[PDB]
Amino acid sequence: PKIKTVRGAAKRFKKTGKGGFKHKHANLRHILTKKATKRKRHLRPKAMVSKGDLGLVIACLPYA
Amino acid sequence: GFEGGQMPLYRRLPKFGFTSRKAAITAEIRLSDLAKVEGGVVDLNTLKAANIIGIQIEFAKVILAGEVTTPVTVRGLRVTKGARAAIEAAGGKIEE
Amino acid sequence: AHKKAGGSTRNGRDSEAKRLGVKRFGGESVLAGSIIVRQRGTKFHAGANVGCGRDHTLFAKADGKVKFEVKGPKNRKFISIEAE
Amino acid sequence: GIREKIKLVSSAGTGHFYTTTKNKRTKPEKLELKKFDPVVRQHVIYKEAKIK
RNA sequence: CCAUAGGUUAAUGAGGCGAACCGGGGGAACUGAAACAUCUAAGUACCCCGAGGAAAAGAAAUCAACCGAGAUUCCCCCAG
RNA sequence: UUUUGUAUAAUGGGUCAGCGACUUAUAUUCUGUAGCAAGGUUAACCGAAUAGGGGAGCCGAAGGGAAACCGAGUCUUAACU
RNA sequence: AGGACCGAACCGACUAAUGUUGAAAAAUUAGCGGAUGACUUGUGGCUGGGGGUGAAAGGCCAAUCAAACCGGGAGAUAGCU
RNA sequence: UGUAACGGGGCUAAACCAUGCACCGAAGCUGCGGCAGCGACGCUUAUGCGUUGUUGGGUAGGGGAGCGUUCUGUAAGCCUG
RNA sequence: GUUUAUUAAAAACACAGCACUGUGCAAACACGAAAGUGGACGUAUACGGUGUGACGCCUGCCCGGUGCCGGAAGGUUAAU
RNA sequence: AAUUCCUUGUCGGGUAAGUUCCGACCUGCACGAAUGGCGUAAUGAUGGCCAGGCUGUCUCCACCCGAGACUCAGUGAAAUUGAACUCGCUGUGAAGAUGCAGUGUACCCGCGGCAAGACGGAAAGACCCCGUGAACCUUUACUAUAGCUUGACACUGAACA
RNA sequence: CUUUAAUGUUUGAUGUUCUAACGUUGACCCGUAAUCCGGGUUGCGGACAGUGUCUGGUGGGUAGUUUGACUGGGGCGGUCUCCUCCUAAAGAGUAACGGAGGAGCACGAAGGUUGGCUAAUCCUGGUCGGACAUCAGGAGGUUAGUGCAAUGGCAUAAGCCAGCUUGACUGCGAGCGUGACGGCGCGAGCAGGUGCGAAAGCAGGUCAUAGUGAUCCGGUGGUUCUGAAUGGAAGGGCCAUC
Ligand SMILES: [Mg+2]
Ligand SMILES: [Mg+2]
Ligand SMILES: [Mg+2]
Ligand SMILES: [Mg+2]
Ligand SMILES: [Mg+2]
Ligand SMILES: [Mg+2]
Ligand SMILES: [Mg+2]
Ligand SMILES: [Mg+2]
Ligand SMILES: [Mg+2]
Ligand SMILES: [Mg+2]
Ligand SMILES: [Mg+2]
Ligand SMILES: [Mg+2]
Ligand SMILES: [Mg+2]
Ligand SMILES: [Mg+2]
Ligand SMILES: [Mg+2]
Ligand SMILES: [Mg+2]
Ligand SMILES: [Mg+2]
Ligand SMILES: [Mg+2]
Ligand SMILES: [Mg+2]
Ligand SMILES: [Mg+2]
Ligand SMILES: [Mg+2]
Ligand SMILES: [Mg+2]
Ligand SMILES: [Mg+2]
Ligand SMILES: [Mg+2]
Ligand SMILES: [Mg+2]
Ligand SMILES: [Mg+2]
Ligand SMILES: [Mg+2]
Ligand SMILES: [Mg+2]
Ligand SMILES: [Mg+2]
Ligand SMILES: [Mg+2]
Ligand SMILES: [Mg+2]
Ligand SMILES: [Mg+2]
Ligand SMILES: [Mg+2]
Ligand SMILES: [Mg+2]
Ligand SMILES: [Mg+2]
Ligand SMILES: [Mg+2]
Ligand SMILES: [Mg+2]
Ligand SMILES: [Mg+2]
Ligand SMILES: [Mg+2]
Ligand SMILES: [Mg+2]
Ligand SMILES: [Mg+2]
Ligand SMILES: [Mg+2]
Ligand SMILES: [Mg+2]
Ligand SMILES: [Mg+2]
Ligand SMILES: [Mg+2]
Ligand SMILES: [Mg+2]
Ligand SMILES: [Mg+2]
Ligand SMILES: [Mg+2]
Ligand SMILES: [Mg+2]
Ligand SMILES: [Mg+2]
Ligand SMILES: [Mg+2]
Ligand SMILES: [Mg+2]
Ligand SMILES: [Mg+2]
Ligand SMILES: [Mg+2]
Ligand SMILES: [Mg+2]
Ligand SMILES: [Mg+2]
Ligand SMILES: [Mg+2]
Ligand SMILES: [Mg+2]
Ligand SMILES: [Mg+2]
Ligand SMILES: [Mg+2]
Ligand SMILES: [Mg+2]
Ligand SMILES: [Mg+2]
Ligand SMILES: [Mg+2]
Ligand SMILES: [Mg+2]
Ligand SMILES: [Mg+2]
Ligand SMILES: [Mg+2]
Ligand SMILES: [Mg+2]
Ligand SMILES: [Mg+2]
Ligand SMILES: [Mg+2]
Ligand SMILES: [Mg+2]
Ligand SMILES: [Mg+2]
Ligand SMILES: [Mg+2]
Ligand SMILES: [Mg+2]
Ligand SMILES: [Mg+2]
Repeated sequence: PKIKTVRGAAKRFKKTGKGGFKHKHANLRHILTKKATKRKRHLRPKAMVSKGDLGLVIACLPYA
Repeated sequence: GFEGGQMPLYRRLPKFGFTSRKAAITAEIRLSDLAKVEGGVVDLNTLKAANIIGIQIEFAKVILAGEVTTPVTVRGLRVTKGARAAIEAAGGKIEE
Repeated sequence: AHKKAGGSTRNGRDSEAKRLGVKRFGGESVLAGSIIVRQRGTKFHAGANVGCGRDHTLFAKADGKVKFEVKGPKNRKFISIEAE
Repeated sequence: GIREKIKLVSSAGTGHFYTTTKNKRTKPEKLELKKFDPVVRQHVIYKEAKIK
């Protein structure tokens, strides 16, 4: 049978051109009045998944 | 994704975005695909007859990719700037 | 019967190591913005083309080689970037 | 944790707000500061409102 | 009181068995979740009822999208 | 065999003969190999039939963005050195 | 007269020894308790498993009981050997 | 438990200190012969052929190359009273 | 008298007796999806449950807690 | 004390001598009145103590009778078992050696006996720990629930105040 | 409009009686040769009760499960995150149920800037006045101070006064540090708009290092980004935030 996609990882990651995955940063959902604006400003943009944890992502997203 | 009992990355990380239903019915077109139609006119029904975009598609853009060597009337489709210049340079006629 | 069991230790704590020190030594070519020293106080001081951070971190404002030197009447240790 | 949190609403009509804290016991009077409004790109007086 | 219930005759039929498949009435737990209670397992196993050589469904108060298709069932895609 | 480590007085086996444990299916990735090559490939099914037909479809030659949308660029931003 | 007395049948099972791959998957030998009673026994019947029954020990329910047996779910699961 | 605190016999050096020359002593090294791996270089490669260095302990584990068994084709062939 | 058939026969269980409490009869209660049945072909001098355990002398203080019973003015409070 | 830790409490009795026993004291670690208190004749295959009789229980064993054991004939098991050409000592060493080192001693093979060792046999330790194992039991653990109970609507209506 | 007298119906509550539902494990008759059942006459009760759905309570009577780890064996005890010093062996880092201490905040000024200033303690003299208030001089020279623990810093003060103020700005960010990762940190400079200062310049919170909590789910404001026939809308997305 077909492999089933981990639907949480499909809602959390998007594949880029060269096969990497973009993701949203954490820590930007609440508790935001004590955080510096510099920190948040460096947390709004999407980041790439690191080389170490990219294998578990590919295992969870076999269908890209 | 099991990391021991540590919170895995796909659950540490937040969800984002939604899925556009209109993107499934949009398409992008090479300039090299313009010759594969017949009649020298390019519509949605012409591209679907040439098996290029698919049936459920209702919108299509033409993108500067590849190259065309023939005058082609484009009708009812969006065209990029470079595709407009390349079509009009190759003899095309973009209309609506 | 006999295992007079007991005790403890109010002294189990310690904090994490902050990885301070000198990141780039003398005669060592750096780019602008490169952290040279992380430190608590001004154990070192900023010379030419060297800025002092919020946490007394010494970073390079320009490119070139690191120069350690002792100046002033208080014999304080200054870090400067030679031009390159 | 007596220092409660509030928000500083723009008086420029925009719903823009900065969020911050205050001690409402010792400072009963409202906080009013002149802050930057990125929507209007001007410095405008913000006033204290409830964090809600 | 008529009546009706009831009784008796007579005629026709049924009854029970049997491998799977089918429709329906009820309906688990182990397990998995690295525990577990929502969830899963699974409308599964199992029990019961009924039928046929197949059954069931079935001839739009249906889809569609402003173009249109034209009962039901089955297969491949759509699409993990 | 398990172990830091066993002649170990740690486990297992009386011996012989026979059996006895990384498979299978479908998806997916990588490597090799072969075919075609900006194209490649068909499934069901038809067909008397391992042919041929069938290109429905799938992957690829474009990406960015949450998205509309733009498009070899795009997003961010009022705008980017 | 007696849930009276002594004591065989009958019912039971306090002690010791034997035996413990037994004669016997609980017995023999020598003693022991009750023995007209809340006795005992024959035949047939009834109560069914989270249920029965129990002068109550978690006792007994076919040499099996802190939840029988058999078949099935079922190749339960086993980060353990 | 039995000498039992040189391994023993035994030693007044066969002990200790100093100096020196010998010799023994390993699967170390050298010699002779053989196999294989990896690199050089050159040929005119049969893509491997001389020379050339160097390497060759090994669990878990990774990689490479093989033997043999049963069955199908080659095989109505070949061997076999 | 009874008991752990197969390591425990006892001070353990039971017992007559005592007390509390429920029960007015289609009884309480119990087995049963229910019908029904037992209680009981009995009717409070009866039946069920609980504790104690012949007999003799006795059984003292505490109702704050936890239960049960009785109350119904007020507060709170469900579906609707 | 079926309850008393300290405790063999202290005193007395009994005995040559008594951590037990009996009777007192009360300082009741931590009795106590129907999860009954204190007494109690009789009974008890009940627990503890004492005495008389009795005796191989013992001092301390001796002899005898029989059933086996032993020998012959006939039949004929079993558990166990890596292989055995299966000594002692001191030491070493997976830390308690038939098997190693050093040394001593020892002709080969049975039979009757004993049971010190073969960490002997039997039973994948029941103790202990562990397992994101199980089961049963408990409760003011959690979540449910049968059952009991409350009220609304329905089966369910008419009059009068 | 404030307060209702009449009449009637829409109607609830509380009684009052009734009978026709319903109940009868009361009597009698019949089916019947029958203590079941049904029908019939009738008596009593009577819209109560009792059953169905919903609903609140109770509910170990029953069922499914949970009941942490480290640990010089387990349990009991203690601990579990963050900061500072030592151990730590002169880069970083480095363990123990090793030795000692703290944090789970505060501040609308205790922030920014400009300008100015410089302590502790002791000595002498001096009304109340005293070991110790305030005052003057001298020694001293940071032995003080730093919002709080320790360490490192601090005179150009980062310490102390006053004036003006909101840079406790928004979008970005070369380049580095640190982590397995998630992530955390420093940051010149760029654009806009601002504050102080004559100006050069400084300011993207506090001398620094603790003062904290992922995701999901859900809430609030803004934004047409999306909007399942179409137009809206719901809902969702993004930004801010709880
Ligand atoms: Mg948010
Ligand atoms: Mg097509
Ligand atoms: Mg302990
Ligand atoms: Mg379970
Ligand atoms: Mg389950
Ligand atoms: Mg599970
Ligand atoms: Mg039909
Ligand atoms: Mg083994
Ligand atoms: Mg070991
Ligand atoms: Mg060895
Ligand atoms: Mg041995
Ligand atoms: Mg062995
Ligand atoms: Mg073992
Ligand atoms: Mg063995
Ligand atoms: Mg095999
Ligand atoms: Mg390939
Ligand atoms: Mg290829
Ligand atoms: Mg008698
Ligand atoms: Mg006998
Ligand atoms: Mg008798
Ligand atoms: Mg018990
Ligand atoms: Mg039995
Ligand atoms: Mg059972
Ligand atoms: Mg069970
Ligand atoms: Mg199963
Ligand atoms: Mg199995
Ligand atoms: Mg000796
Ligand atoms: Mg010499
Ligand atoms: Mg040699
Ligand atoms: Mg060699
Ligand atoms: Mg050689
Ligand atoms: Mg090798
Ligand atoms: Mg070698
Ligand atoms: Mg063959
Ligand atoms: Mg009995
Ligand atoms: Mg008996
Ligand atoms: Mg017994
Ligand atoms: Mg017995
Ligand atoms: Mg009855
Ligand atoms: Mg009793
Ligand atoms: Mg008593
Ligand atoms: Mg009393
Ligand atoms: Mg009380
Ligand atoms: Mg009370
Ligand atoms: Mg009450
Ligand atoms: Mg209330
Ligand atoms: Mg006591
Ligand atoms: Mg004692
Ligand atoms: Mg005495
Ligand atoms: Mg004695
Ligand atoms: Mg006494
Ligand atoms: Mg008592
Ligand atoms: Mg009492
Ligand atoms: Mg008796
Ligand atoms: Mg013989
Ligand atoms: Mg045998
Ligand atoms: Mg020996
Ligand atoms: Mg030894
Ligand atoms: Mg012998
Ligand atoms: Mg022996
Ligand atoms: Mg013997
Ligand atoms: Mg074991
Ligand atoms: Mg339970
Ligand atoms: Mg533990
Ligand atoms: Mg160091
Ligand atoms: Mg070092
Ligand atoms: Mg040292
Ligand atoms: Mg100043
Ligand atoms: Mg003075
Ligand atoms: Mg300051
Ligand atoms: Mg500070
Ligand atoms: Mg969650
Ligand atoms: Mg819109
Ligand atoms: Mg719409």
